[PDB]
Amino acid sequence: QKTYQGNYGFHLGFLQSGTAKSVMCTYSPPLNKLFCQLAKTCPVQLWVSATPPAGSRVRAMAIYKKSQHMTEVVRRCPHHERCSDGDGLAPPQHLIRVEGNLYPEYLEDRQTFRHSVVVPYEPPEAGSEYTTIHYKYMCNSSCMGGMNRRPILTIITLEDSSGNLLGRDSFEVRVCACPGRDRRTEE
Ligand SMILES: [Zn+2]
Repeated sequence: QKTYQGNYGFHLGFLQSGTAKSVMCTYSPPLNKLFCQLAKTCPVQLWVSATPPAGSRVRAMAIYKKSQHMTEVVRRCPHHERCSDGDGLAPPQHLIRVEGNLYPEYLEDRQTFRHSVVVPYEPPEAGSEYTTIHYKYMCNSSCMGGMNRRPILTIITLEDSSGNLLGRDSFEVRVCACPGRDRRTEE
């Protein structure tokens, strides 16, 4: 999917990680793909060249990468939906959760029924040029009844207070047992 830096030069950044066998989450620049273990926090950096207007929001939504599956709402498999691992904020069917943020909004589009999680957009801390949001994936890419080995992307959208698009970026994601090994193979 096309990126849209927009008027605020919005784009994503990822901490440099290796491919050690025990790594828990690692990003591949050449594949623009995140490899992470089930439910493991993934810090994602939000970079801007200019400060978005007050009240802006940041939405994270998952979609299937392949054209033939793109219309299907990405959700957790029946097993995980029922495993009772909710934090009391995220609906049990949501694949993507946010952690370390007091204001997450778990939404479901009235028309597409697609799930997404929004947090307020906040400027970078003191002595920092980016803002970090921590995401976690509650299902494995291999989950039958769920993603069922189908690769997905995590569309991150900067929107204004009215929900208008300000910027957009994305990255592919693979939730697996050994991110380090899988990253190496796919590369
Ligand atoms: Zn699952």
